[PDB]
Amino acid sequence: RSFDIYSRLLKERVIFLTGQVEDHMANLIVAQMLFLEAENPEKDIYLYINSPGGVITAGMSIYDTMQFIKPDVSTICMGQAASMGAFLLTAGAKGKRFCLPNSRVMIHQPLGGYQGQATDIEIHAREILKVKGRMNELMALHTGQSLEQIERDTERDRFLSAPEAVEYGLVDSILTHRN
Amino acid sequence: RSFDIYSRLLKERVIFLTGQVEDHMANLIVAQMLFLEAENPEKDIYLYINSPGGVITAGMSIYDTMQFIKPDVSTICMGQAASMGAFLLTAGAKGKRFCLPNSRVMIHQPLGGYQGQATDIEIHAREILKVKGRMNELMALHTGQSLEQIERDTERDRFLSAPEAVEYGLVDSILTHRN
Amino acid sequence: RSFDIYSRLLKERVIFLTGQVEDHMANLIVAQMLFLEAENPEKDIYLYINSPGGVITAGMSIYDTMQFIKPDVSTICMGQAASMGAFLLTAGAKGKRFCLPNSRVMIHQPLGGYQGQATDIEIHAREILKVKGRMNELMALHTGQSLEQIERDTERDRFLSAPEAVEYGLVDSILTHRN
Amino acid sequence: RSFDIYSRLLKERVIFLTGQVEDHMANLIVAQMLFLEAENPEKDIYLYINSPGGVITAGMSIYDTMQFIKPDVSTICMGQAASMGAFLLTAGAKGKRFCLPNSRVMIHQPLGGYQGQATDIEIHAREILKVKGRMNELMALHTGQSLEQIERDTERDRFLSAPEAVEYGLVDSILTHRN
Amino acid sequence: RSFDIYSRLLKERVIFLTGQVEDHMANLIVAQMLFLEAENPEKDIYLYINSPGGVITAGMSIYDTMQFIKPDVSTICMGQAASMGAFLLTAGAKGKRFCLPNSRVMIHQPLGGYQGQATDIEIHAREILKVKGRMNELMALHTGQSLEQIERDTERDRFLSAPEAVEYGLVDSILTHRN
Amino acid sequence: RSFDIYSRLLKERVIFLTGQVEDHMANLIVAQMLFLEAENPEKDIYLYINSPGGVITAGMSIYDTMQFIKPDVSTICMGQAASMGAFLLTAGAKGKRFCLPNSRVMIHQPLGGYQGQATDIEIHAREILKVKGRMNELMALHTGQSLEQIERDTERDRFLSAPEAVEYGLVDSILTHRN
Repeated sequence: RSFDIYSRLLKERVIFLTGQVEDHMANLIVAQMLFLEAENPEKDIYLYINSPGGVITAGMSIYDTMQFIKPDVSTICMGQAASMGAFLLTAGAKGKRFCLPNSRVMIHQPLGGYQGQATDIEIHAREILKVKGRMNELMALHTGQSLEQIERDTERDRFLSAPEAVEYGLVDSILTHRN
Repeated sequence: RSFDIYSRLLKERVIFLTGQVEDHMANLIVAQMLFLEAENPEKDIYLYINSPGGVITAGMSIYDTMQFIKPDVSTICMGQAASMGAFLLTAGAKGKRFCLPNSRVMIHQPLGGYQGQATDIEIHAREILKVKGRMNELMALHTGQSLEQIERDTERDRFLSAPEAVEYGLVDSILTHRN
Repeated sequence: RSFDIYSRLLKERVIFLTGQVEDHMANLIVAQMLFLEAENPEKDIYLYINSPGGVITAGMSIYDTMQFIKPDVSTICMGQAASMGAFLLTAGAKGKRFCLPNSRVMIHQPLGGYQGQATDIEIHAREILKVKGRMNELMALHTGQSLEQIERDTERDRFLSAPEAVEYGLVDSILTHRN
Repeated sequence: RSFDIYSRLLKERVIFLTGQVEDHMANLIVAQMLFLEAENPEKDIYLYINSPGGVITAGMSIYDTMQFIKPDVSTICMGQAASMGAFLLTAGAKGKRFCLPNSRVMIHQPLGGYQGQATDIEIHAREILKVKGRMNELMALHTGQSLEQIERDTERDRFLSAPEAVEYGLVDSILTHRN
Repeated sequence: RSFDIYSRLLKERVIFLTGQVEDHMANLIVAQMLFLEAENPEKDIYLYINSPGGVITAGMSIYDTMQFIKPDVSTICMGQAASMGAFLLTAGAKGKRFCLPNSRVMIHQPLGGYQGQATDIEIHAREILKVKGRMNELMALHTGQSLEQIERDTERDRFLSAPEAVEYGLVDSILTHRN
Repeated sequence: RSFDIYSRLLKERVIFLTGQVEDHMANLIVAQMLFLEAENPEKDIYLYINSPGGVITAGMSIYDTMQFIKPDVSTICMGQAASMGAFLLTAGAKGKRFCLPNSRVMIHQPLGGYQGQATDIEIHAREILKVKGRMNELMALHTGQSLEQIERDTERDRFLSAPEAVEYGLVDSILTHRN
């Protein structure tokens, strides 16, 4: 009886990624993902996305589980998919990634901040550059775009309307009307 | 006079570097150095030091005014001299860098931190790393140790009583009783 | 009687720009300059700089006084001259601007933050791009660089050594040892 | 003497209007004007201005004191003059109002707000509106522009470089070099 | 007389690098630079570049020749500057390098080949790797970019319009109209 | 004298572009172009064109040189001017471009080819397209035709006789008898 709306939508194999991406909320998407694999490792899974990004590693826990699990993971971004939100979005299974008409996307680069000794600082700094780069490769690969474009387009906050994210390979098309 | 105690002591060409180093206290110190040099380009200046360290750039505005002014600068560490404060101490006029018997010096590497994009984390990371290099050099200089000995013994916090101070090159001799 | 040490240095036509730039410290530095010009409109004036930057409107209060008064204004950098700090250091009389041996300079672009309606947001962004524009020109003027190279060089935090400072044409030479 | 640099410059008939505008800082300038008028009501009083604006009644106490006293009050703008600061800068004796080269101006409309019953909200709403009407009238009068061009440009924040400020008739000329 | 047209422009110190870069034409270009330095070692030398590149050692005799002669070699690119062409284009005197409005640059890595025993092949794959490293370094120096950035960017042919060349740091600006 | 007919007609400031456009013939044209401006930058230059086209870059080195030297460059098609011959023709000084009575002009898009890996084929196709656009823009720009109109007209070879050329905006008029 729509006792719990989301639990109910989990029976249509739909999952919601909303807001701040961080460990726990991420973990709750993983746990859903896995649960759906088992309930049926053959049917498609739905990941709706309206988020501004967040802690990356947490963000990556979702990503790897989207690949790891048997079923294809379709993604539909509504409202906004930014930074890490844009990533998991374009990480949907090819041909199954969407954008509602006025949703909007944003890309940019790994953000961070360490504090301590010079020695330690080079350590964590070298690390963020590696991640900055991997994230760029994994993005080059899901978008079909060169490492040059990503690198340039992601050095600074960059926005895309629904048409443009399609035109960029980020999502495959625009769902305008449930026909 | 005893109207203002730090003033009278100044007439003897004696300056105090107390507590943390930061732009303003450093500045007051730099003016006293400029002023005293203009009181007598040839008369040896005395600077006691009881500091736990502080802002590099700020300390470094003291050091450069130190190696710049016509006069010689004798430094007397007391209580303690740490980080930047160890630097300036072992940076006094060769042959006029002391320590009281129970004061203690402590050296180490530079501290720091930055928040922002990977790209900027980098700019700011290369810098402190450079800033680190120059620091080990001057230390290498004014002390006698090789760069290497310095580079190696500064990674971590290192304590030194006045004896070891001397045995290191930081201070030349150990005051005990005046005569 | 060498009461306020800064008064004493002021009688020596010497002026100190320490710390964050803001209307009041700036108002104080500007008043010092006028008074000095009044004392003797022909003699040089010395401006020591060790600032991390600050407010542009307040820094420009200084910039325009420097250029306004008859007395040439020699600038010397100890510790650091960053952002508006560096802009003022280079804003000195050509030929009389210096960098202590281990001071370090830093340049970048205008920073801002506004909150409001799209319409007002545009009046302000537009405005800061002009300020960013007029800024980069003044910088190209004082350093002998092309406007082209200035902007392209200030988009992100750029650090400069004293050697690089002089080489960039940001300061004519490095004050070394008294003479 | 120089034990107080602003008292000294005051003796040369210079008054500094710096920072936020408000009763006490305003009342000090009002007092310095009545003072300067007393030492001689013939020589021009010079009021520098580096303000972001502030309280309207507090600005109006300076405005009125200015027109009242006999000495022509000449205004010079440094850094910036926004809102009430733009208004005071222009209420300066015609022929004697200046902007330094890179000082930027800013006009807009009155800010305010009430809280309580409707009858009171109306009473104060009416009052701020009557205050707005006299302000544009005065601005019109002093800058010599149509009360409509003024009613118009003050609706939203509006920036003026030093030259446009001359074109607009806000100031009379630009001060560049002492000659 | 306009008997030989290039022999004529050579008197205006203009030198053309056209087509395939290979030992003999390269040697002709070097000889003109040496000859120009003999005539007047103070005056600049303009090198017009229109080339798809060519042999590395052939080009390096020009590179070093450029850096060795007293005159600053100013480089102007027309048509295109690819591979060894983009390289010599950027090795021109800092501040004096340009791209006609519609010239285009391409950068990439060394190309080569060997036939032989496994032991000979290893000496050669090692070597082309050392050449690879010096070019990236020399490219890093000359463009101002960082090593890894240059490496990362050259792995595959990269096109760059003149504006992108100016941004990237290969050339200093775009020549459009003689004035 | 008529020892070298081409050199002799160079004195009447005449230049011929005969045959396929390739780097070398292009260079000889650019150099004669620079040479003439150098002899007198005010008098017009006459570039006769009878070519079928050629290497785009080779052509552009010529284009940019035409727009760059001060001398105005009058273009005169004889026989025929297609592809890059068409482009350089309609690229001469507005008002000073012609067409002998029975000249024939042909226009169309870029030709090209590449062999290699999917990745590298992408980069090169991406490039001949950036070029096409730019080439079109420039055609629009010089014939005042709609940008879209040129895109259309240049999808497939389109022959234009002299009148049609004049009309299409490629050349201004037609020369039939030397009056």
